[PDB]
Amino acid sequence: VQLVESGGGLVQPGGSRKLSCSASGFAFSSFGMHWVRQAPEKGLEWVAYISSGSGTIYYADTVKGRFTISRDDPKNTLFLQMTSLRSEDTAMYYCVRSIYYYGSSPFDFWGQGTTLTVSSSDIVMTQATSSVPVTPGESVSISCRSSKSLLHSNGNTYLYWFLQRPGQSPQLLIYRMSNLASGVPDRFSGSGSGTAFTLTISRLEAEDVGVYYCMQHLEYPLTFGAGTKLEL
Amino acid sequence: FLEIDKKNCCVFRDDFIVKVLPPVLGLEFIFGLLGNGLALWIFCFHLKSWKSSRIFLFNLAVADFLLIICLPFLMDNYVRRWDWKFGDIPCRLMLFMLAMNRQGSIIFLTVVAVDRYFRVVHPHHALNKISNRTAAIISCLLWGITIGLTVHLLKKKMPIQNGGANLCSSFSICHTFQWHEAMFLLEFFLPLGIILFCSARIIWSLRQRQMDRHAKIKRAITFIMVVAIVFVICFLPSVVVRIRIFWLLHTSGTQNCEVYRSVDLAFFITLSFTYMNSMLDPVVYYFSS
Amino acid sequence: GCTLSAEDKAAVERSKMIDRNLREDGEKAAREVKLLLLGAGESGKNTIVKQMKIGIVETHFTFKDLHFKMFDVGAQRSERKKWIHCFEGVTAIIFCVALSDYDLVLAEDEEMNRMHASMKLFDSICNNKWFTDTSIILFLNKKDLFEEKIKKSPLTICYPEYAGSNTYEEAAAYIQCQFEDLNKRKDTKEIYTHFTCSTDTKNVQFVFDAVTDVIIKNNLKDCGLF
Amino acid sequence: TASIAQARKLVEQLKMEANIDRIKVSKAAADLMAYCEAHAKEDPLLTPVPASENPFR
Amino acid sequence: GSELDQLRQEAEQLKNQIRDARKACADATLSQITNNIDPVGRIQMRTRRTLRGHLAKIYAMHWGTDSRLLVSASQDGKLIIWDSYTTNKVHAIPLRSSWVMTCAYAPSGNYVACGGLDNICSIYNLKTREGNVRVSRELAGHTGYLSCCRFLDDNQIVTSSGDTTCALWDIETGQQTTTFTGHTGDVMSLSLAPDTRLFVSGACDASAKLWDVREGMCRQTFTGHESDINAICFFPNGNAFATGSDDATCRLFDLRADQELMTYSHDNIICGITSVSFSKSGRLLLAGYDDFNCNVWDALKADRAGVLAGHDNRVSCLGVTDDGMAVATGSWDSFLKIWN
Ligand SMILES: CC(C)CCC[C@@H](C)[C@H]1CC[C@H]2[C@@H]3CC=C4C[C@@H](O)CC[C@]4(C)[C@H]3CC[C@]12C
Ligand SMILES: COC(=O)/C=C/C(=O)O
Repeated sequence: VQLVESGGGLVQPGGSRKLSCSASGFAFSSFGMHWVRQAPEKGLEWVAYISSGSGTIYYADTVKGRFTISRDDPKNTLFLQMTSLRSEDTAMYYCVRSIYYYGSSPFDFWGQGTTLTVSSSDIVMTQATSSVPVTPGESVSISCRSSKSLLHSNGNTYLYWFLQRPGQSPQLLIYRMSNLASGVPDRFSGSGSGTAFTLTISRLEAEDVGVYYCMQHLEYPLTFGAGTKLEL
Repeated sequence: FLEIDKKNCCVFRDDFIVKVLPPVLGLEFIFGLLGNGLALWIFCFHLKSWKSSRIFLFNLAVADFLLIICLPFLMDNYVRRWDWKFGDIPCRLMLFMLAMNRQGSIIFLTVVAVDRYFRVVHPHHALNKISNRTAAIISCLLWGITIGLTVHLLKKKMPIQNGGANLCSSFSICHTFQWHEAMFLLEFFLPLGIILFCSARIIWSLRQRQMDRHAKIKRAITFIMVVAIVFVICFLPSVVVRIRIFWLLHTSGTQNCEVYRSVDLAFFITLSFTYMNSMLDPVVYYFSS
Repeated sequence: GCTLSAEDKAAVERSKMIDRNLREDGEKAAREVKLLLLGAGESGKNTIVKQMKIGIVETHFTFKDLHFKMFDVGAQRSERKKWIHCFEGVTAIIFCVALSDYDLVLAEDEEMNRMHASMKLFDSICNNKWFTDTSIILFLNKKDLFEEKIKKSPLTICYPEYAGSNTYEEAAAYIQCQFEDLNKRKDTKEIYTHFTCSTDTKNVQFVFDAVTDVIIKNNLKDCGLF
Repeated sequence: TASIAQARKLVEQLKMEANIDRIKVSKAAADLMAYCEAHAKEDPLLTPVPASENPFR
Repeated sequence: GSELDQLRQEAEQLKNQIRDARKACADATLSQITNNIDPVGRIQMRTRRTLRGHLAKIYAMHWGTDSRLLVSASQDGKLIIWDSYTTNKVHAIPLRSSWVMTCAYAPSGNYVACGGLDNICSIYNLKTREGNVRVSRELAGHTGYLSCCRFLDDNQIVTSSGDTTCALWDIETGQQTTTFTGHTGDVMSLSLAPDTRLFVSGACDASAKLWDVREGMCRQTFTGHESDINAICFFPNGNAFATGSDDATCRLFDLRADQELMTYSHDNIICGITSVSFSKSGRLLLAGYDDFNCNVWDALKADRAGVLAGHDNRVSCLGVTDDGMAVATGSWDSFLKIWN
């Protein structure tokens, strides 16, 4: 399984350009696909979503009317077309797998990233702490808070915790509230209620150092909590 | 007799309609109502399997059931000798159910007889296995295209002063041209061609296969013939009389309409011949199976 | 409805695509003709396949823009009534019998021969309750060996009550009438017959004609005109 | 001379089957009653459950 | 000859001794004992969901262990995984051979098993990294069609075939570890004990046998039916089972006392049972007849207490969830139904 995208570079303020990802390894034709951006020295925010079967397309209010998302399903290659490039559009772009059915785990595999530089309401999630110094062997707790309830009527609460190590693309850690992702150590745990949530690391090693994010999935747009770093 | 509706054309009230015609319409109402009622009843509750050709008969049953209910109003109209005491509002409905359920009976008397042709002399075709859903879309488009041809009878102030009387009748001997007159013909010659071609090609290619030896497949060949013969016994007499009307119009002017004293008298029974189709419908389509 | 969240409105879409693929794949399985092949062991079944070739065994071929699919159940030898209702909607049953083998007796039992065992099997499969309106094509195999075998041994060994001159055509007619007699419906069933042989090349046309007949009568039945 | 092997297998099976402990049927009936009564309040199909509780409503 | 005659005679003597020792331990039927408690009220069940999408006759279904997901198999050639609460479809699995008779669904949720009339049992993996369902293993080695299959754990499966043989398999190696033999005709059904150390099987010689998974030996034999055995199941206690014949009759057999407990039949029923099942408290016996509808028996008094009449063809499969919420039925009209 792998996703390799390209298309980045340096372009003038007045211009248009394209990005394409190649998806080798899995059944690309039954996987909804997201594009997600991360600013230089800032947290990461959702950009666009295209369904399986090209049926439904969702955009971001800041980007609607300028970006077009499309697939090439026989050849396993997905495109994003940008028609106006403001000077605040410089970022690094990631392409994200996601599959929805009962018992699924969206946002499993997270592409590799492509830089792009440019020449020169919504559920609010907040993370109070910005840095937590720590030593190996002791537990850590991280907090996320929302502006309204994420616990739906059906019984699920749509909260996601995931990690980013330096010089590496993020990866799912916890889905729903307490479900642990695929192939992660059982040291991580998470819980909460209503509008407050906490992630706990019981043990600690030298590979947990990095930034942590909390995200919601009740309604589009999807919003990301700010970055919280954990230092050694 | 020479009156002026929007043109110059005569109209007659002969002292013979009352004696013979209301009995005919009453006999048609009393028999056909219970027949189509039993048919629609047995479709709607007590039948469990429905495929792409058992709903083309449902449409035909509704399309003459909606026509039988409209008969008593004309019965009174005839027995009171062209005096419409029901105002304008129903007089544009009961000259529209009659001119919409006659054509919408022919359309579903001609779809079935192309279905059979594609069943018997072109088997394992694509069209013989269409879902009932497409058979529904086509039913809805047929019901739409029959309506789109006769809506111009509604947008009219129909009850006409005949000096002292009020007549509610869409047919009149007028020398001008109009669309309605053609729709009474174009519903005969073209469906007749379709029915004859289909019901001859089925018949010839069901004995060339030497399949015309079984017992249950020599009765069906007679059934197909029964459907075609009635079409030219019921719908035909009323067409040749209007042909006579066209010819007399061509030969001499309408002004001396004393010539037409007998032709319209004939026409108003030759047209009551038509409704027999609905009464004799469920005898060759539903229970005779 | 509005009771649904953003992750219950994607399961619904996924289910709808599953549905359209299922419905689209059920169309390709309604325009094929499915035949059930039956026989008495060493009775030409493999040869018939050879003229027609492209546990359960499958054959799958094409003829005149029609697509046939043929099921062979020789190697089951289980109890028959526990899986014979699976082949309930087959278009036809192809029964291969060998008339060049009337004299020889059963390997298991020297008493009973080929013909009476095959007749019993045909009787069992013809009057079954699942096949009361399914047609039977009947292939009489190996008409060469019958020609050279009928001259020596009179058939009174197999048919004591028959009065004949021991020639080809009258014996063949007697055999086919004796087989067609076992039919007990005669109304919702027909039993076609064709004398086959090695090196025929004409054993696909007969099946095509018989299945066109069966399909025509099925169509007439469906619209009620029958 | 090989079917006697099958007969020996069958008679050995009959040997081993006929050496077990059997109890009275009344004790079995009492066991069935006790198990079926103690667990009476945990089967939604025998004592119908109100609408807000069951998930298929 | 002489040895054969002596062996047959001694076997007949042992059979008579077994019958006598079974006769000696009976004093009062379960009916006389249960003549005290009041009957359950008439059970009014009504349909809640209806799951449609199969294009041919439905032959098997199996409830998942979380009581929300089920799987079904039909002659169309597809295997479908449903979602009872919302009616949606999760997976639709194509098959290489469309003559299926058995499906089973793992007690952990990772695998499904299928098979029939091909002599081969297939193991499919549901949780893969590539996003699709792929065939994991293909167990071959039987000689007749496959009548039933049940998962013992995630890597051990027990099957029964139409050649008078059951077999226990390791899935990773692919080879039988034990073979269970001793019936006379085709083996039609099997059920596993709640502890999964015993299982019973029922065949077309009108007998049922209690096996042993560890030692691979037959431990008890129960007889008394007059025709085939199409369905069987354990009591939730694990100390009795109920047999479903083909002469329109059900029976309750006792393990520890090895004797017939009661008979479930009525004078208006002349067609055979195709499936049996129990209720979570072991009071209701659901039986699916092939006069197109199901029947609900009060298991302690043998009295009908309801009818699940909603199908228009034969009922082929039937099953109750693990928490006793709903019952599902399949039928030859290609419809599943769920009852509270
Ligand atoms: C769905 C299968 C049975 C195919 C049906 C096609 C045939 C039977 C239908 C399709 C549309 C129909 C036509 C639609 C409109 C008209 C014009 C009208 O003034 C005379 C009848 C006539 C000419 C109809 C004849 C029957 C017709 C040609
Ligand atoms: C007076 O009779 C009519 O005018 C009705 C005509 C008809 O539609 O058949």
